[PDB]
Amino acid sequence: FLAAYDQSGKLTPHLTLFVSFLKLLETSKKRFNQLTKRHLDFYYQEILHL
Amino acid sequence: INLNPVRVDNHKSKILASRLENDLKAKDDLEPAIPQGTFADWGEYSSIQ
Repeated sequence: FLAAYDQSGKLTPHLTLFVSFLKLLETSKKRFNQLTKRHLDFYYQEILHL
Repeated sequence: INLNPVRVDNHKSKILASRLENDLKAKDDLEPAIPQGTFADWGEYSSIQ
């Protein structure tokens, strides 16, 4: 479905908003998943002082 | 020249006693600091409505 309507111009408006919203959220996923690295770095550099 | 035993003993005592003072001071500073934060319900959410 998602492939078929990508850039077709053919979705009903209530789905058009819902899907556009879900696409905007991809930038939040990118930021959120960097927490594991920040956590590790903090422990080795600020807690253990290495 | 002639030396007096009491004067020598006093100098020797002072020189060595000052070493004890440092060994004692060394007993308190045994650890590094760790940064401390706060706490505030980071998940609080208000409706977009």
